[PDB]
Amino acid sequence: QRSRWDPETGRSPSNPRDPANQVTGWLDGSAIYGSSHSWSDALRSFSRGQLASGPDPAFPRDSQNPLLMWAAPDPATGQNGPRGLYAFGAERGNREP
Amino acid sequence: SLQEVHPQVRKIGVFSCGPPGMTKNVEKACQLINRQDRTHFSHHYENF
Amino acid sequence: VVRDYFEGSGFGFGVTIGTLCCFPLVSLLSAWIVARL
Amino acid sequence: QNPISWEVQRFDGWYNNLMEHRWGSKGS
Amino acid sequence: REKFQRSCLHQTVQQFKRFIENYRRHIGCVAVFYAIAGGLFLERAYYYAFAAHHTGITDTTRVGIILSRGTAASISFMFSYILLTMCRNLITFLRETFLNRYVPFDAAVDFHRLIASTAIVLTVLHSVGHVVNVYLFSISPLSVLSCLFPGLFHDDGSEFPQKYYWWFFQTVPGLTGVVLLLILAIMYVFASHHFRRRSFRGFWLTHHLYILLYVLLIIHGSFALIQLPRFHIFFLVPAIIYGGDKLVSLSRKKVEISVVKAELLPSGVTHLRFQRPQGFEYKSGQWVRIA
Amino acid sequence: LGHTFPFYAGPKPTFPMDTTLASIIMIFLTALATFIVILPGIRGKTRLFWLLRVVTSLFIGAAILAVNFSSEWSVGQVSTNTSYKAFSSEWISADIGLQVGLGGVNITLTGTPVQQLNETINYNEEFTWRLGENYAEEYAKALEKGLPDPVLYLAEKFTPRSPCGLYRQYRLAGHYTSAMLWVAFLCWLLANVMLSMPVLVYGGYMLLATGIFQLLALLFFSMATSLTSPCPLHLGASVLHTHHGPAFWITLTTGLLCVLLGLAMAVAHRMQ
Amino acid sequence: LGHTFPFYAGPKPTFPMDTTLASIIMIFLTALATFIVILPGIRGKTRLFWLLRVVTSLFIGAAILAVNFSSEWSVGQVSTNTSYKAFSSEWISADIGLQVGLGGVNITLTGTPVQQLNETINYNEEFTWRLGENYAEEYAKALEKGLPDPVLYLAEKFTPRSPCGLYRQYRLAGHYTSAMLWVAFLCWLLANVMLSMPVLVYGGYMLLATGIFQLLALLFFSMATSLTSPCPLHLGASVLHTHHGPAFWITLTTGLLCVLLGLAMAVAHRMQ
Ligand SMILES: *[C@@H]1O[C@H](CO)[C@@H](O[C@@H]2O[C@H](CO)[C@@H](O[C@@H]3O[C@H](CO[C@H]4O[C@H](CO[C@H]5O[C@H](CO)[C@@H](O)[C@H](O)[C@@H]5O[C@H]5O[C@H](CO)[C@@H](O)[C@H](O)[C@@H]5O)[C@@H](O)[C@H](O[C@H]5O[C@H](CO)[C@@H](O)[C@H](O)[C@@H]5O)[C@@H]4O)[C@@H](O)[C@H](O[C@H]4O[C@H](CO)[C@@H](O)[C@H](O)[C@@H]4O[C@H]4O[C@H](CO)[C@@H](O)[C@H](O)[C@@H]4O[C@H]4O[C@H](CO)[C@@H](O)[C@H](O)[C@@H]4O)[C@@H]3O)[C@H](O)[C@H]2NC(C)=O)[C@H](O)[C@H]1NC(C)=O
Ligand SMILES: *[C@@H]1O[C@H](CO)[C@@H](O[C@@H]2O[C@H](CO)[C@@H](O[C@@H]3O[C@H](CO[C@H]4O[C@H](CO[C@H]5O[C@H](CO)[C@@H](O)[C@H](O)[C@@H]5O[C@H]5O[C@H](CO)[C@@H](O)[C@H](O)[C@@H]5O)[C@@H](O)[C@H](O[C@H]5O[C@H](CO)[C@@H](O)[C@H](O)[C@@H]5O)[C@@H]4O)[C@@H](O)[C@H](O[C@H]4O[C@H](CO)[C@@H](O)[C@H](O)[C@@H]4O[C@H]4O[C@H](CO)[C@@H](O)[C@H](O)[C@@H]4O[C@H]4O[C@H](CO)[C@@H](O)[C@H](O)[C@@H]4O)[C@@H]3O)[C@H](O)[C@H]2NC(C)=O)[C@H](O)[C@H]1NC(C)=O
Ligand code: HEM
Ligand code: HEM
Ligand SMILES: *[C@@H]1O[C@H](CO)[C@@H](O)[C@H](O)[C@H]1NC(C)=O
Ligand SMILES: *[C@@H]1O[C@H](CO)[C@@H](O)[C@H](O)[C@H]1NC(C)=O
Ligand SMILES: *[C@@H]1O[C@H](CO)[C@@H](O)[C@H](O)[C@H]1NC(C)=O
Ligand SMILES: *[C@@H]1O[C@H](CO)[C@@H](O)[C@H](O)[C@H]1NC(C)=O
Ligand code: NA
Repeated sequence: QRSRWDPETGRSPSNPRDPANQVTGWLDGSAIYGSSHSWSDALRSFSRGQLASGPDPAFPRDSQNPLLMWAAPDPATGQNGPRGLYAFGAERGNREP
Repeated sequence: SLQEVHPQVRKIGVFSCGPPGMTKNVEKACQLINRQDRTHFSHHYENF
Repeated sequence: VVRDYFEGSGFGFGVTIGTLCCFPLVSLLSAWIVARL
Repeated sequence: QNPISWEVQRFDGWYNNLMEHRWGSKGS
Repeated sequence: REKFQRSCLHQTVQQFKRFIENYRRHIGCVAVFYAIAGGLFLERAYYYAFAAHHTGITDTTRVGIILSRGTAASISFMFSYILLTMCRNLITFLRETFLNRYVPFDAAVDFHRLIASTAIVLTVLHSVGHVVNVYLFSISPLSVLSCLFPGLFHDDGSEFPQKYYWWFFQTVPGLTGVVLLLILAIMYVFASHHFRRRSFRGFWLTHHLYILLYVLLIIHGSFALIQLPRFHIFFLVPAIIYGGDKLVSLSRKKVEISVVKAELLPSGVTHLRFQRPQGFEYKSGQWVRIA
Repeated sequence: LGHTFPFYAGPKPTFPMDTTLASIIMIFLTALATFIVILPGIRGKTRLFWLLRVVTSLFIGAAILAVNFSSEWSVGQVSTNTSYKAFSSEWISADIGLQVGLGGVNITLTGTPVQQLNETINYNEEFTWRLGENYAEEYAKALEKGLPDPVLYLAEKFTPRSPCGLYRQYRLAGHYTSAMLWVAFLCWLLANVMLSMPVLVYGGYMLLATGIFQLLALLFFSMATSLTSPCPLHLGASVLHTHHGPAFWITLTTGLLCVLLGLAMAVAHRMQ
Repeated sequence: LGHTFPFYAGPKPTFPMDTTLASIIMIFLTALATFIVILPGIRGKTRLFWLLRVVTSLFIGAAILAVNFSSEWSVGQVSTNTSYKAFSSEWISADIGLQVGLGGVNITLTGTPVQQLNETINYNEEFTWRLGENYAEEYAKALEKGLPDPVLYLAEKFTPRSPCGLYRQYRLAGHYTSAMLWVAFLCWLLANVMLSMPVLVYGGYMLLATGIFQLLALLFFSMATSLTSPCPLHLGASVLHTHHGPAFWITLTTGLLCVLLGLAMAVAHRMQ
């Protein structure tokens, strides 16, 4: 399937289609804190300036809302759902362990 | 007195064509008499 | 030199405004003439 | 005195370049 | 029987209560009509006093543009809807319905004059406002005019604006407004009560100029100098209703009859007894039209 | 007068309130003034009752319209110190307010004082999610415009793609609440029309329906905005909490008044 | 059927003509078909005359609408070799056509052959100067879109700021010609309505007015487009010359037909 592209492009020869970057092009730690402010708020516990963690302080919160983490089904076992997917700044941070 | 003079009538028609205040007075008198349930007065705003 | 845009137009502008205000007066004059005739 | 003495970097990459506010931003 | 009163308080309040109790319908109809007119005027005035800063129109003309535009909206509404007061067949149809409980259709012709009596006043203000505008446009530089009217002026450094007579006689709004003012002067002066007593044929000869007036009103705002022309929007439905009513009035066959007897009854009354047309059937209390 | 530019050098006025609410108030006050002028023409004892009926009906209609168009359903307001603009490390002390309505949200940023950093901080921005309007496009235009940071933060909190699902629930709630408020307005119009007609019981039933539809819109807004996962709005060192604004309470009071009047009308008709 | 993407892999169709003209043709052909079906219900000898009257009236109305909405008033077309796009030195052999209407201009770029440089060159772009529409904004959006060079050249030739004053004169001409064509359409409607009525002379006068307004719109377009300073449109090694297109000639023929029929009606009424 073709990827997202800039809506202002790809209709006439002088301005061909250009792909759109879905994360911030800066090397700004967006894979850690997210590419939007709401994402960063979702990743924070708002206590002592720490990223939100689950019952184990060494792991971030498990993903609950479908808007948060990419949840491609497990190719091996077929396991799906956000039941075991951690929440990172990068949407595809759980692609592999 | 119209109720009294015609005792066997039951429905009396009254039609007012005039200035709105006088016709309103006629309608108010009709309603006041109709508050008594002996006979019925039916009033019309006629505007020939 | 100060450039004045409206220079030389005050008299004509006043005449135009006066004619616009005299339109009812001209109509009254003509209507009185036709009423007499 | 405010401990945050600098301009906090935005998460979406906007307003990083002075005149090109969309540079490096999400969706660009 | 009776009772006199004290002139200062009781008689005056009695007269005022009588006036309200009689003409309550007139009060309501005049109030709603002038409320619609004032609402349109206030909409345009608000737009040009609070919501038109991006155009800079009020940096040069503030009182003039507000007056002209608000009075233009009110004038469009009034000149469009004055035709509804002359829908004789529609008035006749609604003359007996329950709407007569609220709308005094009998006073329609009177309302006609009232509408005109208001319109010309606002019209004058309209013209007056534009006069002010013109003078300011005659002293604003070419750059300001180019910003105000991009499709009419181009800032090429000439720095000298157009003259007043260019606005008044070399622009479609100017020419149409001058000719409309002349038409209004003729129509209002001739149609006045004094000169309608003076003559009858001149009254209609000048009062039929409303078709030319409406043509020139369609042309007047057509150029879209300040805003897009909205006069046709106001004028559409009342024109359709008036045209239908006039066509229906033409459709009825006006019989021609002769008078049998004429009496000069006291208190200035005329008793006219005339010949009945052959198939003339009517019920009691019905009324006719005569010429 | 000329020879100087501009011909008018005064600051341009700003309308002191919402134009829609102002127009509703002006129209209904004009109707009230007309009927007050008409009041002496009313016949007799049925003037105070007539006045109460007219004023109550006008108030019901004005409440329906204003509440349907007021962006004051879910309100919140917090005083904080926050970063103001880009390319500037200076912070502003300000009241940030969120006013979520049926068709969108108004974000207010009022400086304390208004004059801070040599700037006037009295922002009142609207972002609309009405049908046919693109919220994401409006937020992108706000980003291009350069709105202050708290405004942009609270605006992106309501974007369709934001991790906290405020946009979906609030759009659904506002859409159907507005639909049922329009139904209530139609029922109020019919209630007036059929109170003009001799069948008063049907008009009382229509007034009861107006009240029922107001209550239904209120309940739907509550239920649809309650299903939201908790979105923590954190500005500076504070958290903003939203609550049912005065539009919600005016809806409740007006609907209760309408249902009470309808029940009273029906019971009085049954008893008389 | 599923299991494959997309479910429909065929190329998507493109409408083969103008949608406005197509809609006008469909509506008037539907009316014609309805009246043809109704034709056997017509009484007697007055069928061929009835058919002529109905078909002529429908043709007049369709001509008014199509001409008012056709961008075919001032037409021109030249075959050249021109630069095609940016970041490409290759040239295309193509027919470039200009079609100036009342509300805007259609610029056509048709390749010869259509398939050149591995691309389909069949551009038909519209730039509108109607009231309320910003021509400069449309040209800027065309520049951002990346339209081929001849299209952009002929589009900027009609910008308000272009040195050759095509935009001003053509906008004025189109605006007032469209206004008078709408007046002619209204007069045609009234002509039908009053030919239904027993007073045929008034309907003939209205038909005459329709013809007069068509002629007035034609003359105004001619006069206002003649006052242009000569704008030399040079593409490649050629110059494009505009001339009165078939919309102009259809206006002339329809107006002459209407004025002739109105004069015939009036003279026949006078003679009978
Ligand atoms: C829910 O939300 C709804 C949305 O807000 C709300 O509806 C709104 O209601 C309000 C009324 O209550 C209305 O909106 C207001 O309208 C005012 C008037 O609008 C006209 O004027 C503006 C001003 O334009 C001038 O200035 C700009 C630059 O700012 C120039 O680009 C212009 O050319 C023009 O400049 C001339 O005039 C100046 C006057 O001094 C001169 O100085 C200058 O030299 C020039 O001569 C125009 O922009 C408007 O046009 C725009 O809109 C129309 C129609 O939509 C478009 O066609 C057009 O293209 C434009 O887009 C219009 O002509 C506005 O002034 C007012 O704007 C202020 O508030 C909004 C909202 O917060 C801000 O976004 C905006 O930036 C303004 O905020 C700044 O200014 C105020 C005071 O002026 C400050 O208090 C504020 O903090 C902020 O200051 C910051 O910026 C300043 C510079 O801009 C700077 O000086 C400061 O230091 C600081 O940095 C507002 O929009 C309207 O009815 C509704 N709005 C709509 C529909 O959009 C509704 O009520 C809400 N509901 C509830 C229940 O509350
Ligand atoms: C006066 O002028 C008036 C204005 O033209 C005229 O009115 C117009 O009439 C015509 C009918 O006669 C109508 O306009 C046409 O409509 C067609 C259909 O429109 C729909 O489809 C298009 C196509 O979109 C697909 O492709 C684009 C990329 O091009 C993608 O971005 C889309 O997502 C979509 O992609 C999917 O589909 C593809 C199909 O194969 C797949 O391949 C792909 O993988 C995807 O699955 C949509 O864009 C349209 O949406 C747009 O408009 C709506 C509503 O306005 C907006 O809401 C929306 O946001 C969009 O803006 C719509 O859905 C169009 O196809 C057609 O467009 C062609 O012509 C115009 C005009 O010349 C060009 O600008 C345009 O670029 C297209 O030209 C290219 O393609 C044709 C053949 O396809 C070539 O012949 C041509 O040379 C050119 O090729 C060049 O580009 C190609 C890539 O684009 C490339 O492959 C080539 O090699 C070459 O480089 C046209 O717009 C409509 O009724 C009127 N138009 C209006 C109102 O705008 C009027 O009749 C005139 N009067 C007279 C008297 O003549
Ligand atoms: C621009 C202003 C006016 C317009 C457009 C206008 C319009 C009309 C129209 C359409 C008619 C009906 C003509 C017909 O049916 O053949 C009419 C008739 C009439 N107008 Fe006016 N009018 C205007 C101003 C006035 C004024 C100022 C007066 C008096 C001071 C007036 C008094 C009358 C009268 C008495 C009639 C005849 C009523 C009747 O015969 O039923 N009008 N006017
Ligand atoms: C010297 C006299 C007048 C001048 C200079 C003048 C000027 C103007 C101008 C510049 C406009 C804006 C139109 C546009 O932007 O295209 C306008 C609109 C308008 N004027 Fe006048 N005017 C004059 C007299 C009149 C008269 C006599 C009437 C009515 C009888 C009138 C009624 C209107 C109306 C109704 C509009 C709005 C039309 C529309 O919105 O379509 N004006 N005028
Ligand atoms: C904002 O800052 C001022 C001074 O730094 C302080 O007095 C005030 O309490 C602060 N407010 C908040 C909400 O932190
Ligand atoms: C800015 O604000 C300060 C204090 O409020 C004031 O003294 C100064 O005049 C203002 N303007 C500038 C340009 O600093
Ligand atoms: C375009 O180029 C071809 C081949 O180069 C040539 O045959 C043709 O005459 C040219 N047409 C024009 C108009 O120059
Ligand atoms: C381009 O056109 C040439 C000749 O028309 C053709 O041979 C070729 O297959 C086309 N496509 C590409 C990608 O070159
Ligand atoms: Na990044």
